[PDB]
Amino acid sequence: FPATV
Amino acid sequence: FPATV
Amino acid sequence: GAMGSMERASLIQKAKLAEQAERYEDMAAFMKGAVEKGEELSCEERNLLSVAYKNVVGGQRAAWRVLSSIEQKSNEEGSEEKGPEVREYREKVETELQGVCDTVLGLLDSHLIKEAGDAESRVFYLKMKGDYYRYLAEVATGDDKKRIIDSARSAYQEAMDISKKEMPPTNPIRLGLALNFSVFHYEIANSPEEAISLAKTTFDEAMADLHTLSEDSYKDSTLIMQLLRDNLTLWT
Amino acid sequence: GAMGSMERASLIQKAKLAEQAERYEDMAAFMKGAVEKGEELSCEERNLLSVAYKNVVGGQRAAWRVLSSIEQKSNEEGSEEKGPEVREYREKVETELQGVCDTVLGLLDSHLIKEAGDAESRVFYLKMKGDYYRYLAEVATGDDKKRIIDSARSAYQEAMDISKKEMPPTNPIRLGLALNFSVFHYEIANSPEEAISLAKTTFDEAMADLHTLSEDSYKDSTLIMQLLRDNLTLWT
Ligand SMILES: *CC(=O)NCC1CCN(C(=O)C2(Nc3ccc(Cl)cc3)CCCCC2)CC1
Ligand SMILES: *CC(=O)NCC1CCN(C(=O)C2(Nc3ccc(Cl)cc3)CCCCC2)CC1
Ligand SMILES: [Mg+2]
Ligand SMILES: [Mg+2]
Ligand SMILES: [Mg+2]
Ligand SMILES: [Mg+2]
Ligand SMILES: [Mg+2]
Ligand SMILES: [Mg+2]
Repeated sequence: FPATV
Repeated sequence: FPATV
Repeated sequence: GAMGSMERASLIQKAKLAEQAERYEDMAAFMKGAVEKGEELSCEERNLLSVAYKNVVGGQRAAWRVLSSIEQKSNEEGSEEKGPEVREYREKVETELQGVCDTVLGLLDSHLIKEAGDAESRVFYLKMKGDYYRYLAEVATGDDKKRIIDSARSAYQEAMDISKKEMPPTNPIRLGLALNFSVFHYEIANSPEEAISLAKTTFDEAMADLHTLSEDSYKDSTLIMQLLRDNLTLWT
Repeated sequence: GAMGSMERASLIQKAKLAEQAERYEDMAAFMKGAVEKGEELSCEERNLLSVAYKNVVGGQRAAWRVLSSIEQKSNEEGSEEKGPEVREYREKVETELQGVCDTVLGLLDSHLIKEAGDAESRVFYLKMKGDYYRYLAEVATGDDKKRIIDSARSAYQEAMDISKKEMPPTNPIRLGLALNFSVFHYEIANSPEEAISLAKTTFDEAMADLHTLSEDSYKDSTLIMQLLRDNLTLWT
């Protein structure tokens, strides 16, 4: 799962 | 903190 | 009961799904619903009940400790007065914790313990009763603190008496009970020598019984024995 | 509003305590109460709001994924029929997630976005609006899925247009917006080339602006730039 902020 | 189960 | 319309088997199935999803509040509510169907619990079901509430109250206890530490610091010399908020929020978490403990104790009293006739079930539930009175004792500061502590002690002691009569020294329930009663002595009853004696005797008696066990039973028993040793290393 | 009787400042103080205790549901409720006082939020307060709901919905999303995976497996060929429980419980978690998303979107619509006139606040809130429509899109399967996706896209796009006009390429809000809009393209809009182009262009334009920054601003910006690079490595 890709990075988000 | 000591171990409990 | 918000779970009153769900099938017992469906509640147990959803408790297992909730565990897999680490949704422990849901897990606990499902298992409370299952208990309230009124049938005795199997071993697997007893484990689901205990895992659920252990995780819920464990998180509450961790939060209470963080907040109590901040509150203690706020009342040191030279600390800036910051109003009632830290106390208020510690009290909020505390009340929620006490509510969870009262819920579990209520399930044990109505009516799990009285219907539990086999040693393994009765000891397991009495251990839980000692555990949840112990968590109440951790936050108790008033008129009933001594009575709460004695309620924990009494439940643990009844469990201990049954376990020594009816289970082998390596039985994981007997071991886990002793582990937790030893912590009760150290952390709640101000009895570190009793805590150490209980942990050491439990460990040594279990060591001498390992030869009777299968490989899988040996793995179960030695895991808890290592927890006894871990505590002894902390305390000595 | 259950927080309607608590002072704004006390709600903010308790949100910070809740964060320290990792009580994110409480944190979110305190910050919802603070928003509903009607005053604009400072930068620190915007961060508290976003951290709270990010953690709440992040846990819901993780649980939904576990349950959706179990449900998918249950509908493979040769899987034993186990009744409605997996679907029911996935639906329960899904509905709770949708409720949290609707709550956050409600705060943004009533009335955080319309009162936000500075670029940093307006972009931050529009990014949040894109994020919570994106989480709704992750679980959407019906008539409105396309409209939910377009609502996310529209909010992100407005935020992007403001950020490119009004903030430097290293601004952490601009970087975080681009990171998340890029993920939107990859995971929601079925547009991996757009996702890669956006992440790469954002990274390169930020690289060329690092020379203008202090040591502390450099640390902030390069942390998010590494997240852009991490995603690019995943996708290429
Ligand atoms: C139905 C029943 O008899 N349950 C007792 C199991 C014994 C094996 N076991 C464990 O060893 C661990 N947990 C517990 C929990 C409660 C008690 Cl009284 C003993 C042991 C030990 C710690 C790690 C998790 C399993 C599970 C329960
Ligand atoms: C009030 C305000 O301007 N907040 C933006 C801050 C920028 C610095 N920062 C971060 O770098 C981290 N979190 C976020 C969150 C949202 C956005 Cl749009 C950007 C960055 C980056 C990930 C690790 C936590 C801090 C906090 C917010
Ligand atoms: Mg039935
Ligand atoms: Mg109190
Ligand atoms: Mg003795
Ligand atoms: Mg006021
Ligand atoms: Mg649905
Ligand atoms: Mg472009």
